[PDB]
This record gives sequence, C-alpha cells and structure tokens, in this order.
Amino acid sequence: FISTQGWDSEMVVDYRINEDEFHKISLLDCDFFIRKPPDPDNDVYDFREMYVTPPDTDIYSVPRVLAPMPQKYIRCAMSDYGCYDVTEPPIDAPRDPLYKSEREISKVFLTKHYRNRRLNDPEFVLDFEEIYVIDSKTKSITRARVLVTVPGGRKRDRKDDLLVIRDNGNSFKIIHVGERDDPTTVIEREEWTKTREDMEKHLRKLRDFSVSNWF
Amino acid sequence: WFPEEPFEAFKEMRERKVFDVSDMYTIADVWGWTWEKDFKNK
Amino acid sequence: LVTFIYEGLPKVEQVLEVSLNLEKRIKGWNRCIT
Amino acid sequence: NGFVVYNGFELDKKLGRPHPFIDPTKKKQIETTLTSDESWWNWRKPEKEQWSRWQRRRPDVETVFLKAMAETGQVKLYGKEPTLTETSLYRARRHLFKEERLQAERERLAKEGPMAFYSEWVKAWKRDTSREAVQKH
Amino acid sequence: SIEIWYATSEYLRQEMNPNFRMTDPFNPVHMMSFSGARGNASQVHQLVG
Amino acid sequence: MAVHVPLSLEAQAEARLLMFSHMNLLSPAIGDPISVPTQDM
Amino acid sequence: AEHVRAPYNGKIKFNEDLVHPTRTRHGHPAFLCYIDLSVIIESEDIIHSVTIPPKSFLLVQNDQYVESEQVIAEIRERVRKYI
Repeated sequence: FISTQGWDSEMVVDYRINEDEFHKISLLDCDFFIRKPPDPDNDVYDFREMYVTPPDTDIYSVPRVLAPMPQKYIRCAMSDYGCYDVTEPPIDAPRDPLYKSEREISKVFLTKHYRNRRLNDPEFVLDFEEIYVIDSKTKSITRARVLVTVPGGRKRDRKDDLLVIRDNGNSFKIIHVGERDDPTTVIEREEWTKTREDMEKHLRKLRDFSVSNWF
Repeated sequence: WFPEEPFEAFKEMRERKVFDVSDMYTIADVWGWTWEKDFKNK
Repeated sequence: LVTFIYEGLPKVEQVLEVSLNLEKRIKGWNRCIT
Repeated sequence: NGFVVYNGFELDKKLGRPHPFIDPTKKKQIETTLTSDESWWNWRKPEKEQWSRWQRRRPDVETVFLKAMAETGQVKLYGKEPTLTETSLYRARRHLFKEERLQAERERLAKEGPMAFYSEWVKAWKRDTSREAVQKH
Repeated sequence: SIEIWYATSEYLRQEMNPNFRMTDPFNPVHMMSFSGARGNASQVHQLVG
Repeated sequence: MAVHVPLSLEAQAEARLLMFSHMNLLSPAIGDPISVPTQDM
Repeated sequence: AEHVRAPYNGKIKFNEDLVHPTRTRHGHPAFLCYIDLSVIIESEDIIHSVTIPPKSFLLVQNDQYVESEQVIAEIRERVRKYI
C-alpha cells in the first residue's frame, strides 16, 4: 500500500495502520511491523513497508534502516534474542507468588529460507548469509554481517553449516557442523577468560608482580 | 525544622496540615451565638 | 621541661528523660505567638 | 552487498601455560630517580641497613611445594625462589596441580600393574615385579 | 606513631576479604565469618591481621 | 531454670494457643524472623 | 581522611610549581593541592595516571621512586603534652 522506504527515520505518520496486514513483532521497548503478503504459512515478509511503535500503542513511525532492505518478497524464519528476568517480587497480598519469570527480548533475527522454500519442503534449509536484525534499544533494522569459514564458497552443501551468534547479537560466523563446540566448553571458556583477567588485576598491586610468572 | 519566624511557621503548619483555619472556631460561632459580639470589646 | 597543648545508650537516656535549635525555636515561639 | 565475507609469548599467555606476567620484550626500566641529594630528609634511604625482625621471608607450605614442582617441571617460576605473587597464585590453583599428580599415579599403576607399583613399599621383596615377570612366574 | 600504625592496620583489614575471596575462597576461617555463621572481620583481623 | 505447669484450663489454653514457638515466628520490633539458622546450621 | 596508595611500582611525575609547599602534622615537608593535579607513575609495563583532588596533601616528590601500596597522598579535646 505505502512505501515507507526512504522516509524519515523517527517521525510519526498521520494514520493508523491495519495491523492484520502486518507481522507484529514484540520486543522489550517497541513493536515492529513488517507488511505481510498473504500466504498459508504466514512467513513471507514485505520489507518495503515497516513501522515501529512504543509497546502496546497505535502511534506508528518509520524505523531507522541501517542496511539495504530486500525489494521483493522473501520467506524468513523468525527467532528472538534476549534473557529471562527471574525476580522475587515483594509479597503484599496473601498467596503472592514467590517468583516471577518473564522473557525480555532485545533482538529479533529474521533468517531467509534458502531459495524461499517452505518449512515442509523436504529440501528446506536456512540461508544464513541473509539475516535481518531488529534491535529493540535503537528501534532499528539492519542486515547482519556474516563471516563464512566453511570451505565451498557460495556453492556448498548448506545442510552442513552452523551459525554461531556471539557478542550481544553482533557477531555472526558460519562454521561446519563438525566444528560444533560443547555447551560446557562455551561456558568454561567465558569463565576462564574472566577469572584470568580478574586474578591478574588482583595480583598486580603486589610489588613483586613484575618478577613473577603465571602458572 | 519549622521556621523560627512566626508567620512562616503558620504557613508551614498549613502546608503540612498541622493546623488550618477550618480548626479555628469557638462555641459562639458554631452554636449560633450572634448576641455575644455585643457584650465584648466595649 | 616543656608543656605542649594539642587537640549511644546514655544518649538515649538523656533524650528520653528530657538540641540547641529546638530550645531557641520554643523560646522564640513562646515570646511572640501570644 | 558487503555483508558476506569468505575466509612464544602471547601463545603461552593465551593457553595458560607458564609465562612471565609481563612480556620481557615489552618491559622497560624505570629511568633514574632521586639520589638522596635531590630528596627531602624523610624520603632518603638510610646509609646503613636497619635491623627489622621482618627481614626474612615467612616460611610456608606454598613455597616448599612450588619449589618441588619446579624441580619436576610441572610449573616454571620467574626465578629460583617463588615470589609472594607466585605463592598467592599457587594457593588459588593448588588443587589442580595435585589432581594432575594423582592422575599420573593412577596411570602408572594401570601401566606397571599392582606388583611393580606396590613394591615401592615392600623393601624386602627382591623378585622381578614387571608384568612379563609376573606372567612368566 | 598513632596515625601511621592505625592506617597500616586498617589497610590490612580492608585487604583481608579480597585475599580470601581470590586465593582461598574455602578457607575455614573465612567461611565462618563470611557466611555469617560465626565471627566478624574485626575478630578475624585480630587473628590474622 | 524455671518450669511452670499451667493448672486451669484457661491457663492451658493460653499456653498452647498463644505462647507456642510456632505462632511467634516474627519479632515485634520490625517484623524480622526469630529462628533463622545460625552457626553450624 | 583517605589515603591514596601507589597502584604500581614506578617513578612519580608531576609539576611541583602547581602545588603549594607545606609542613604536615607529622613534621614532614609536603605539598598542598588546591586543583585537580595529574600525577603520573611510569611502571615497568605501562604509564599510569592518578588524579589528585583539591584540598589534598601530596607526600611525594617529582621523580621519586614509589613502591606499590605505598601512601603517596592524603585526600582531606584539649590535651596537654609533657616532655
């Protein structure tokens, strides 16, 4: 209907969109709207028209676009990125819960289906080279910069590659599925790096530090 | 600290709802004693 | 040879059995409000 | 576009192997400092060394174990005697090094067999204790 | 004399807990006071400071 | 050490229903718990 | 009062003309700092800066060698004594 492409990055629009012609993507600090062409699987996106709103509000504005956007329809799989906010709220009323567990979404990833194949297609794979990132803090949408380390180049067996996401959803690396790291290894690497720096900082103020070894 | 100045302290009494003019009434004016002003200040 | 000069619970009891700022305000209010 | 891309020291430090805390190449002297003639009286070094009662390093378990581990090669120290920094670091990670030694004894028992292993504590036993000798007997 | 030794003693007490937290987290003397089970830093400071 | 045995049923009711060690889990000063585990516990 | 200690071994560097000479209550010469003086310690690896807030005593001299954890600055009843 409307092409918001090339429009202001934060100005409000005069109208209220019909929300059932759009994908509604809810993040911690915004609602992101991307036009939805009709499709039985409901996973086709029209990025030419996009809006962003404060949560549970109907006052729409054009989001900041930090990368070139797809021009034709594309099929994408959606996954969210964030944390659990598990709290222990104060107990005011009788039988007030001992904890509250809520999910806080800071980023949403839209991963293109390879050649736009459907989920139920027997040849369905994801195209990790084309990923679009919605950020809640900046109310923006961008394309991820992906580093491919799999040998094969553009023409390769996409059934063998694994996407690794690190650094608050900012680093994207495609590796071979045989180079998969154990979850224990991932956790222990992070702990070793942090405790190694903290220990050296603690030991730095000892006056014989410069004539001592790590071991 | 309430202000040492009297009229400032009266103002703070009203702001903190310690005392207001709605509390200033005597038996003469709430029981309708209109004749007593004739017997005083003469 | 030489002489140099150089620089709780009872507090609760003193308060409960009865501040300079309190004493000056009470004296000040007493002599003017009437 | 431009969104898809296809592709000694400082290695010991990365892996946690023994290494100086400060890279010797990126190490510099501290120039020249006040030589007691440009200094106030309270910052001058005494002409004669002063007896202290704290002039000797306090003995401890960490110093003894670190030296014993330095002679077997399990760790490497900056100098001949462990520093206070190195004993503090050993205190934090001492259980790891003991576990390594205990594992080596388990592997040695599984290699030599019980006869060779436990003959360390039977001095009167003079027969050959090798696995082949045990089988031959 | 008073100020140099008071500052030295107070610095030892300040550094006592981080030394335990970094180099001997399961030291028995540290665990008794740090967990709140028995003893405070002042009493521990009399033993090791 | 003093031990008192309530005699009347009125005194026995008060002892069981007001003075037992499980309806007095909070201290009146600020409302803190009284029997928090300590020391070896 | 609060004592600033040297975080590393090294050589103290500052402009002694930006500070005011004084005698401390312990009888030592020192400097009085009424500004945000920048004091540099050049250690064995890197060069490090310590900010000296105003109204503080600077107990060390320019080019002095200091050890780590050594007091270098201080941020800031009538008794009768018989001798």
